[PDB]
Amino acid sequence: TGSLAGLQMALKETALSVGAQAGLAWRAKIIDEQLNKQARNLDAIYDFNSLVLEHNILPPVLLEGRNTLNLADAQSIRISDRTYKVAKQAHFITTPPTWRQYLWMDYVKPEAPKEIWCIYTERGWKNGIDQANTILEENIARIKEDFGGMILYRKLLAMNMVSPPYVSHTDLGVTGDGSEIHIDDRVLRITALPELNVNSAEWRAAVAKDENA
Amino acid sequence: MDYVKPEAPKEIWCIYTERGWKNGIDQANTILEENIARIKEDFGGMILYRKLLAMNMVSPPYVSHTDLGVTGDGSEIHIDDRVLRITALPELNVNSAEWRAAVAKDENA
Amino acid sequence: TGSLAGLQMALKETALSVGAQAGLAWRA
Amino acid sequence: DGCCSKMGGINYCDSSAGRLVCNNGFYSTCYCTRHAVMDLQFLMGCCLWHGGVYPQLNSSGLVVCNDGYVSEECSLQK
Amino acid sequence: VPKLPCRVDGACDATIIKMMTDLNKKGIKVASVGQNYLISIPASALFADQSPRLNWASYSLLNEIAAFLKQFRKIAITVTSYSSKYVSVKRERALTLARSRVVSEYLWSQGVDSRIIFTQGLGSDKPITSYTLGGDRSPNARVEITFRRAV
Amino acid sequence: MYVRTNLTILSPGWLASMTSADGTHAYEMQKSPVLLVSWHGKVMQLKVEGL
Amino acid sequence: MYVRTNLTILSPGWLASMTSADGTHAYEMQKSPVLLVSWHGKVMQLKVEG
Amino acid sequence: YGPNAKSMPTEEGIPPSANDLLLHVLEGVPPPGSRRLVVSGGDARAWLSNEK
Amino acid sequence: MKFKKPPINNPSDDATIKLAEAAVSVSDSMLEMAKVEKVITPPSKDNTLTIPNAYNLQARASVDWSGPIEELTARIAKAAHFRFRVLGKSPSVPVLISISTKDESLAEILRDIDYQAGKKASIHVYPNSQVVELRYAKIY
Amino acid sequence: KFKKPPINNPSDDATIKLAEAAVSVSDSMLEM
Amino acid sequence: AKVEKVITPPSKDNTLTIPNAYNLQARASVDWSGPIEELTARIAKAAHFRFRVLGKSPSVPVLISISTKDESLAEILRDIDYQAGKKASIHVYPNSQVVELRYAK
Repeated sequence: TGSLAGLQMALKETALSVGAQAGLAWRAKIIDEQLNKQARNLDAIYDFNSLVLEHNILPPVLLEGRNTLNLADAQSIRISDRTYKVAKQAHFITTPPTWRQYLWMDYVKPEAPKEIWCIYTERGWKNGIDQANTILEENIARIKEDFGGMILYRKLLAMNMVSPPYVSHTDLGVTGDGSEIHIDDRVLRITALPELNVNSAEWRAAVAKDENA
Repeated sequence: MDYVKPEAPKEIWCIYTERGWKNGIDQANTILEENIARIKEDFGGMILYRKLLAMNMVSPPYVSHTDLGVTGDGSEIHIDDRVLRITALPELNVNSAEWRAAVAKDENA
Repeated sequence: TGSLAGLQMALKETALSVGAQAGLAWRA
Repeated sequence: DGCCSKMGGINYCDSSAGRLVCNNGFYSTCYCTRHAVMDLQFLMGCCLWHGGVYPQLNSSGLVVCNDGYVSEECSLQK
Repeated sequence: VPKLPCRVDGACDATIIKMMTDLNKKGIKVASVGQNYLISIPASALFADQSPRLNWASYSLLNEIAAFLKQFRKIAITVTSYSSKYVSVKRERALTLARSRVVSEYLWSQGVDSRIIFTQGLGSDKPITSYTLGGDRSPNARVEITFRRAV
Repeated sequence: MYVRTNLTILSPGWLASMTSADGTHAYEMQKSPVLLVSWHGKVMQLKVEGL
Repeated sequence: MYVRTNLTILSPGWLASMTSADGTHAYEMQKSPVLLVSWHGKVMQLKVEG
Repeated sequence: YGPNAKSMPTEEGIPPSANDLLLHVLEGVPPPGSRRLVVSGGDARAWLSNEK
Repeated sequence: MKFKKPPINNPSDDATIKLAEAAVSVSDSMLEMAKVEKVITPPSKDNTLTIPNAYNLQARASVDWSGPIEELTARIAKAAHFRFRVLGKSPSVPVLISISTKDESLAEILRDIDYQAGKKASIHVYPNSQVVELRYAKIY
Repeated sequence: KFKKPPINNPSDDATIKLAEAAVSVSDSMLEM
Repeated sequence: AKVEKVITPPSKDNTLTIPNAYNLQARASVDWSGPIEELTARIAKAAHFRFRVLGKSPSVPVLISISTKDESLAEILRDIDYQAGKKASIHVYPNSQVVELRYAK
């Protein structure tokens, strides 16, 4: 222990266990209050309603990576310039998504409970606060994933690298028997899902000028 | 070198604790000397390779790369695939008739 | 319970059971 | 203790930089998150620059790292 | 917490305020706009009459400035020297370059933890005052040390 | 769940819907303990107990 | 092209490859009018018509 | 080849590309099933999925 | 000679720090692609042709609305003293809008509603008959 | 005598940046 | 490093120089990773030039990657020429307002 001349606990864990829960619940309440204060700005920012396609179809989610290298083992490497992947596929919706299913944190008030008790209860309090902040940061990453994938889809459709979804509708007339009728039956079905095209000869570039003076 | 602080603990106790102290110091110096030998091995082997490549006694590694275009299906694309693979490893050559010598002059006055 | 400085029955059901019936009959 | 001394006291923790802000407009010298640029040069533990300690419990005192190297240095002597 | 560092080492806010106040009363101008910092030194407190030779007593002032510069964390420092008009353009361009070279060398010899130090001498091209009656006593013969605090 | 109201259901997403002649809506949807509605241009929440 | 040989092909880069038990190789690759090979320590070139 | 040959020939082909989990890692979403690690001293996040 | 630097605001919360950091990246992704889409297909027509202005379309309003289209358009027409008209069948999935402005004219409000309606509905104004007309798309 | 401030004012250096980002996103929506 | 490094003289460097016409100094903003012909045609169309191609397109196309925020078209053309390598070349005629993409035989 140091130099040559220098040579010549249950309440511990119970303190951490009551501090972590109280810190987590308190920080969760404060996070929810900050979310509810700013409710109109988040609706203006994460505007899912104005990204929806023709027949109320949610756009697919696309992901991009750049300047890629893999060292497969010794003796072999593989490199690429860009890669694009379809993470999620398009589908019909009845309602658009909202930010509340991503960002809202869950609160239940915990009502289920001295020399060194105070410092370790305080340390547990700090641990619970830090854990809540980490959870919120992962939620933020998830909502950013969904919005960024849809936004990237719009750009690649404009630059002619994906195909739009193709939809067919069939018109039946007045159908039914004498016990039940439906007046105007129409069945709608999307028959071609969006997909990337590998023919590179039709791809369209976009050059944006600036002009002044 | 790796450190973990040991916190896990009188007529003739002092002299033998002191002798154990000397033994531990000597052992640490020996360990460091073997590490020095190992790093010198790696650097000297690579440096010797450069000299023999210059003096034409080893062959360089030969590498091939293949260019794929835009590959993938409609669910995933990679824009510019290239695969690199070294096909000939370096090796000594036993034909002594192509070996090249190096004579270094000095000139003054 | 709350802040860090903050932390530092049979008659029950018998009462509900006689109240519910009387309220229901009177309102009926 | 005293971070913003001869300033107005602590305003808040800027987590974007990992630093405290004093009540005048100066950045403090104190850190307030662990993802701040601290200049770490000295680290403890053994089997660094290998995989770490392979977590089996041994009858003898040898300590083996995750890539097969054996730490004779953290190993207990006889 | 006991083994992580709790602050950047050797640095204190009271020490920063104390030394900045002492330097401003002594006569060296210390200014801060945003996160950029400027230290401006009159040439009479450092050099002889237009020679690149320091007096022996001005090394205490350079030591004081180095002790100030060790309080921050930074990437680049720029030292620029300016003088007054004496003979031609070339003589004072050479003079200011020599002055900046010597000052930045002593600062680099002391332990300022910067990655780059740039030095230049601009001669008598950029005056900060229209009163040009002094020689080296003029307020517009100076050396300026500028940097940006990083994070 | 089968929900009868004349508000407009926004968030949890429903499976089928019908409307009457005077403007009452009926929804069939999956279970959830909260509903998000628009009243007169204002978004609020309805709370469902008893699940 | 599908190439059957027991030389070692180095430069132009292949698509699928096999080796036999006695050391003969078979390769599938993209088209090129030249091949660079090295037989037992010596580098040479082959020229392909057709 | 009969039941004794002397052995079988050996196959190799195209090396596989980069693992597509890194797209989710780029976005900041942890890979599913992983667990968190604690990183000190700089701005980084880390996860452990398959002893990688 | 106390030293001070000018912006000294109220203290900040780190959740708001993280949301702001996400929002900046969302905003410049949006800006870049809107530039791309503007370059690729240039617009040629404007809805001033379909919604011209008039006297007593110059009363002003400030609005904060998050519902279906018909009620807001009816309120705007009633404030402008115009008759209100609906053409077509309303769809089963409702057409939702979200407007948050301050001090613009009723013609500008109607033009923003018409732009946000998109491919689902349209707004027309006939000033000689004093009629505001909303027509739904022939889809589904 | 008295001139009160707006009740929901972005009086915070993070809230301000959040509100400008919210402005620019909706302007971009209108351009689209 | 001094012995091993090989250089070329600035006289015989085969890279297209800046063609200093007036129309080619406008700033632009490009993100592209794909075939060379369509991007060069778009650059030419933006400069109010004509665009012509001399040669034969190969089976595997020539792929470039340009990602810039503010830059004039002449140097963008210079980067296209540098990245094309030995397989293609770009020539600019500023009297008859034309650019030309030439393939390698």
